Amino acid sequence: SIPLGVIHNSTLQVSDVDKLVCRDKLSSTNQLRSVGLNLEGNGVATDVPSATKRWGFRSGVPPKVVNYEAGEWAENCYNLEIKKPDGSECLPAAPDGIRGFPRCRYVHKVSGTGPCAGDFAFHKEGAFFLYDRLASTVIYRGTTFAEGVVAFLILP
Amino acid sequence: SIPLGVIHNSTLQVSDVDKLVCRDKLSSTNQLRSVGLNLEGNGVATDVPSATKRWGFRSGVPPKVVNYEAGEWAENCYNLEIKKPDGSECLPAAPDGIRGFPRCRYVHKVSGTGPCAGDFAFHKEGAFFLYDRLASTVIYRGTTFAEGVVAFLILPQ
Amino acid sequence: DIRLTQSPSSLSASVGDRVTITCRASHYISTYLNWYQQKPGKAPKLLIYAASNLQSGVPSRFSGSGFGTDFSLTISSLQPEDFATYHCQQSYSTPGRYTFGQGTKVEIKRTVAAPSVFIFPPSDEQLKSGTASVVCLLNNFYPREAKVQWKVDNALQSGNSQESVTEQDSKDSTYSLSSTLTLSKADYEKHKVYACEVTHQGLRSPVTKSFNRGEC
Amino acid sequence: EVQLVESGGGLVKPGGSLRLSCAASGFTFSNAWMSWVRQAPGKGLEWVGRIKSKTDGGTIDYAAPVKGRFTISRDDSKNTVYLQMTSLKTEDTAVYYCTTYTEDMRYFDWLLRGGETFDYWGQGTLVTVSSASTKGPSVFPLAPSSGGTAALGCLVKD
Amino acid sequence: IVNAQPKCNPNLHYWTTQDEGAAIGLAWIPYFGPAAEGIYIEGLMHNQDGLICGLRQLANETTQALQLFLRATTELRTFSILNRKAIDFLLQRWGGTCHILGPDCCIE
Amino acid sequence: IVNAQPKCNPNLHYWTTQDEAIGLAWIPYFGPAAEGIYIEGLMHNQDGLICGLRQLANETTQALQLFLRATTELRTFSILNRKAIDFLLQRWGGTCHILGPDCCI
Ligand SMILES: *[C@@H]1O[C@H](CO)[C@@H](O[C@@H]2O[C@H](CO)[C@@H](O[C@@H]3O[C@H](CO[C@H]4O[C@H](CO)[C@@H](O)[C@H](O)[C@@H]4O)[C@@H](O)[C@H](O[C@H]4O[C@H](CO)[C@@H](O)[C@H](O)[C@@H]4O)[C@@H]3O)[C@H](O)[C@H]2NC(C)=O)[C@H](O)[C@H]1NC(C)=O
Ligand SMILES: *[C@@H]1O[C@H](CO)[C@@H](O[C@@H]2O[C@H](CO)[C@@H](O[C@@H]3O[C@H](CO[C@H]4O[C@H](CO)[C@@H](O)[C@H](O)[C@@H]4O)[C@@H](O)[C@H](O[C@H]4O[C@H](CO)[C@@H](O)[C@H](O)[C@@H]4O)[C@@H]3O)[C@H](O)[C@H]2NC(C)=O)[C@H](O)[C@H]1NC(C)=O
Repeated sequence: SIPLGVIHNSTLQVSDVDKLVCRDKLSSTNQLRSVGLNLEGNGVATDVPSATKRWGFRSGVPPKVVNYEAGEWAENCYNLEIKKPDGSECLPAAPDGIRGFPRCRYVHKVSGTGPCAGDFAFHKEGAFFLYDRLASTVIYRGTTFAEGVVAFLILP
Repeated sequence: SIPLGVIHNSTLQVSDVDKLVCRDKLSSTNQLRSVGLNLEGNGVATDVPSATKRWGFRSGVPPKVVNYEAGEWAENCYNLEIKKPDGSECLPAAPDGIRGFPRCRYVHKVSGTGPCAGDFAFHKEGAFFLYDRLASTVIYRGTTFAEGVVAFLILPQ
Repeated sequence: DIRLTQSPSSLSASVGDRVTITCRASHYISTYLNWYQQKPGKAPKLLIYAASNLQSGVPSRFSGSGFGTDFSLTISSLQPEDFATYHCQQSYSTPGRYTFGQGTKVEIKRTVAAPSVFIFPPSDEQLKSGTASVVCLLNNFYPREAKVQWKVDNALQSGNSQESVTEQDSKDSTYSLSSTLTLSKADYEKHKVYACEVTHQGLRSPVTKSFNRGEC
Repeated sequence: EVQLVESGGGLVKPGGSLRLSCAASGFTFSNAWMSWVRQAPGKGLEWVGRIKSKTDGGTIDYAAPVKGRFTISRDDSKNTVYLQMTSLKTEDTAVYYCTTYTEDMRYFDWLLRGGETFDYWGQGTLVTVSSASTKGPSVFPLAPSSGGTAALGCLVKD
Repeated sequence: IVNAQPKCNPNLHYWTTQDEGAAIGLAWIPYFGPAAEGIYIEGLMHNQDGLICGLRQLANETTQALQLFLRATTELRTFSILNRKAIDFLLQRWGGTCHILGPDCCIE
Repeated sequence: IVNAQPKCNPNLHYWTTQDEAIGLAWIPYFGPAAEGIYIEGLMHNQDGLICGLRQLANETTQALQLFLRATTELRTFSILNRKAIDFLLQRWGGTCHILGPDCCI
């Protein structure tokens, strides 16, 4: 089951689905929040060679998208325009309503060529690509993203 | 109203929306399941002429799609590449994220021509076309489907 | 057209064990197998239709499984009445010559039982016809494997005897074996001592039952 | 509730004819498929023949070593099925069983395949074919002339 | 539930996408995960107490109603059916004031 | 929840689209563009919350991924709603016996 964040006064716990705490109070959907956190904040290398070494191409896996309501300001974001040596596009165009990550201090824009041996580009560590209020498993063409992961919280 | 199946003590009844059984327990959305069952399993003729005679073209009715979580392995599935005599396509391309039915022993791939007198191809008996975890009222081009119907169940857990 | 192959051919297990028989098909078949129980001397009784489906009245210990080419029959806990030969039969196409499997005969395992040994000389009414038949009886013994040897005047004889094994009794899982020895009248009246000697696992030493012609 | 009785078995010389009868009671005979299955002494079960009901056309099917020598028929007014055996060969010596394919198992077959599941089995009859005449049994007593428990038998020969 | 179909499949060879637990290694990552053809798990459910056939009948008797629903909505794809059924399940018991010892109140 | 990452950002500079009404700027014609619909805030690491939250996200990822594998939705928005539904079913899904552990009365 997807872990649910339990917030108390200066306390955070995983909600136990087996247990039932009657003192926990959820009086509105406004108390529910989804949050995107940047891999930056965990100390991952942000230089272009390490980041691109964390990504890899794969076919056969349909992309999947999940929304998140709030995110973190990034120091480093990336925006890829990669083609194959034959000039054809390696990455698909951004679907309707997928805009760039809204807060980036530095946008690392990488251009060039590769073999692109796969229909979609995925994260080798299972992290997500965070966009404008949309998190994707895959990289879209020409669209600024941050690397991150999603948490779910009940706010008091 | 939409029916719902109740399995208690290895027994199944339709849930009565008028009645209220306080002993029924739904402690999680994991206990809710949608299931696709194949017309195959009801003894329908699976030869290509009968199956295609069960389908027909119609305009004016927008297609509709509803998901289902679990399905039945089919012996017989179908995949149609039909054009009009003028070469134009009779069936639309599969929408994004609509893949073929995942378990087919035999895929009956039919090619040829017809008048296709209608914008979409529907099931004449009102059944659904089951794709990869999606049931549609219409047939999509080049995409393996099974004929079937959908049930909704609360599993005991 | 369609070949069915069972495994194993013979099986010996104790009361309460998990028994599993495999049925393999040559061509593709989608759950058309059927499991039949045939007790010795009686007609085959339908237990399982299609796959994993129990006929009304069949106890809950029987269960089926599998699809495609391989199929499995499982008894959770054996019971004495389950001693029978079971067959798997396909219903996918019109039945061919090899549609029924060769069969798997299940045998119940119990403690080693010492055989009760008796010997019966030929009757005078039978001696009047010119033929003699001596009987050696070994009843109430498990397992079935036993050694019977006839000795006339301490001379081992072969080729003139025949054995007969009774099926496993329903109440007590015990076998019975009868040895019939057939000789002519003249050769029977030529010797004095007649003995049937038997070796079995339930006896520390092989035992012999003998008699003389016209004894008491 | 359901019972089937076979009759007509006996000794017949190789090349002769013989007629077997199967009586049924306890179900709807006119809607069920009938079948004959024989068991050789050392060859296990062997399917012989199949006859459909009057609803599905009543087509008859035979086995490969059996075609051209046997003929199946049915009477619905008497709930009986007959098997005729002509030009019989020594390999057909077997215990013949009469079986029924009830309407309820038609309903469980969903792929509409012709094969059937044998529902109920009768007592069966014995058919022996050999170049020999009948002979009476010989009964001789076995006298008991051992401790607390004794054994007593009689022997049948020839 | 009375099964009124011409024939019935007594065996249910079901496939689903819910994981069975005990995910091995790092196979949950989409890059190292299986393709779209190998994300399913299978199972065999036999006809017990006449359940399987009945289930099929249920699906049949559902179809009509479901179709009407799909006529009313304008969603190209409708995924919120089970969630709506759960919401109605909760509203059936706790939608109004829950009077003790009442028919529409499920308390102790 | 113990954060076991190599490093942690103790400060959370968060941006969101949650409403704070000022004049008539709510009309889409006079409203801001897609770049100016966000509000910001700074939340410091208090009582070890922030880092822990990050860890949570990590520990969530797998499960979330599995969910995204099971569903065929191209975009999944009904996660919070389903978690709320499970929250209600956990307490009031069955008969609520007075003074019981699974009954909140
Ligand atoms: C949630 O958080 C966890 C915790 O960090 C993440 O797990 C980390 O995943 C990364 C994936 O790249 C790991 O980084 C790699 O580790 C390799 C092996 O070292 C670890 O693993 C072994 C075996 O378990 C341990 O014995 C060992 O002590 C380490 O823990 C390295 O070889 C990798 O490359 C290194 O060498 C190459 C040269 O070949 C350099 O180029 C690299 O820069 C690097 O120096 C790499 O370091 C990391 O170790 C994992 N952390 C662990 C195991 O604690 C999850 O990925 C994260 N999940 C999400 C969704 O965010
Ligand atoms: C849930 O389950 C129920 C019960 O099984 C289904 O009800 C069936 O509904 C269909 C139609 O919706 C019925 O089909 C009708 O059968 C009549 C008789 O079949 C003749 O034709 C076939 C094919 O040639 C022959 O093999 C057969 O021997 C008969 O001769 C037809 O007369 C009906 O008319 C159709 O054909 C004519 C001529 O082409 C057309 O002009 C008509 O418009 C029409 O299409 C029709 O075929 C079927 O009989 C019903 N079952 C039962 C048991 O009565 C539900 O459909 C099912 N629900 C779902 C969603 O699957």
